[PDB]
Amino acid sequence: QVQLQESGGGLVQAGGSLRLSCAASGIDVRIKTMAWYRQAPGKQRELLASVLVSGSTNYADPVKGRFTISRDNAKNTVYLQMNKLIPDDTAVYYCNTYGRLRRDVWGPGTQVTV
Amino acid sequence: VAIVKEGWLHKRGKYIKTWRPRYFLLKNDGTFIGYKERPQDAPLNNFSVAQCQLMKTERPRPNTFIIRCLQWTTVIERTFHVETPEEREEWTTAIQTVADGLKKQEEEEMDASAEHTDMEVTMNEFEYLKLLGKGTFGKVILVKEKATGRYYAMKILKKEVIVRVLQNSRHPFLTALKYSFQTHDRLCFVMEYANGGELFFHLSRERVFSEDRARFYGAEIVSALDYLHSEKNVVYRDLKLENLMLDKDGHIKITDFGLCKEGKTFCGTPEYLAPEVLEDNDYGRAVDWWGLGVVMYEMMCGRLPFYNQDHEKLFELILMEEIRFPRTLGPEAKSLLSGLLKKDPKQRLGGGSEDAKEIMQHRFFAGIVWQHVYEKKLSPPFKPQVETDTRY
Ligand SMILES: *Cc1ccc(CCNCc2ccc(-n3c(-c4cccnc4N)nc4ccc(-c5ccccc5)nc43)cc2)cc1O
Repeated sequence: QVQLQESGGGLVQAGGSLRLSCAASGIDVRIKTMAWYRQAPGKQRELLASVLVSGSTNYADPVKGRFTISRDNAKNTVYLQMNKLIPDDTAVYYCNTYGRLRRDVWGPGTQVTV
Repeated sequence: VAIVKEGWLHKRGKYIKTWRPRYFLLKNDGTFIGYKERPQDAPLNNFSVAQCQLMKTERPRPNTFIIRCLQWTTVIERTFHVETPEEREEWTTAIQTVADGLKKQEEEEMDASAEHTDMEVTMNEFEYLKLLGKGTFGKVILVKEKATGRYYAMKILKKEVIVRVLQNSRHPFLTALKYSFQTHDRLCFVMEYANGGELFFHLSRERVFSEDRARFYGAEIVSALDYLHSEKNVVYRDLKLENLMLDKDGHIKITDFGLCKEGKTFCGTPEYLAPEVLEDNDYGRAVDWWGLGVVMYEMMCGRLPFYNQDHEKLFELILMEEIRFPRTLGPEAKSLLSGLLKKDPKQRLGGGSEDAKEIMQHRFFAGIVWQHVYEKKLSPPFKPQVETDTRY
């Protein structure tokens, strides 16, 4: 079974931190751009961070400086370090590749609440 | 590119014979191409099986299979028939495999080359105004965008037969895709609609265009086709006077309103069919230069080069009868038309490796600055009587 599985959500006291991990089993995170997204109840799913195959990172304004995206090639997993969190960060968090993104395929996501 | 499977198949025909034995190549680049006999040693996307959907059937003939593809905004179907059900299996299988192979390599490639393109309109936005066409898999209607008052053509296809504006063709004289959206059961393509009127009407009212007027429209057609042929690797195969309109300023628009497919009577307009298309021979870029020849003959003579109300006799004329010209046509125009209407595509103007360049170098177009044609820097010989003016 080919898929992405997010883990590491939960409740945390605002201004805390959290590491989310996206375990690709059946996919090679090394050959793909990977991004992190989030979606909250009334809102549209929000692109958060990307890491190209070179390793080049990039982040959307609401999270610049607070979150870091990293790729563990050896562990076929992407990670999102969440620092100095805020209620406005509360959401379900998803990771994904380009192809799955355009086909609207998503793993289970992990829920985070501040 | 290597051959992946090859052999004989009966190819369904739409014009003359119905079923014709053809020798087909399936190549790892997706091209699935039929030939009158085993061919003895640029590829057109028209013949690609990529993103095809395959279906098996038993009518009319047993052991038939259908390839169905969305080509830009058009659903096209290629129908085939073999002798045994096992034979079919090997073919549909060979085709799926090449096709999956292409999807696979491609997805892998864009997954690896995506560059923060990892980002994440409906029926009610529009006023129906007039059916433009109807067909197997959908319809084309004239609509008014409610928010803006602007007029568009909306192609509405049935989503089941199948299952993008950033991938437009940047040529001024082709129909541009404005929006593309899907409903619960439909796939919708909103495309520009010229409001300079139908060139078929303008030609009718005027009886004939002068050689200089035809020269202007031809240059613009030649430029749009050079672009399709060389930038996109596609043949239009649909050139006819009724698929030419004018924009507000008088420049050509080639329409993209076709659905299903053409062809006792024929379901469309057969007077523009090239010989090799009628014979279901293999065809390439040169079919569009034949259509160019028929269109410009009609413009400069005020009548078709071959007509009969019986399509059978018409077909005979197209394949067999030599072109005749009105007395008032000059030799440069006669030279271009007779070279575009060569029945053998290999000896047609434009049918060599140079393609459009041969036509732009013909003496009929001497003095045309093709860079200015492309940039709409040429001055239209006729400005239609009109932006959102429903004049036509
Ligand atoms: C009997 C019968 C009838 C008709 C056909 C197929 C006819 N299709 C007509 C066609 C072909 C190409 C395009 N096209 C355009 C285009 C052309 C003219 C005006 N505006 C525009 N936009 N632009 C593109 C881009 C890509 C492709 C494409 C083609 C093949 C495969 C993949 C992509 N096509 C166009 C429009 C209309 C067959 C038949 O048997």
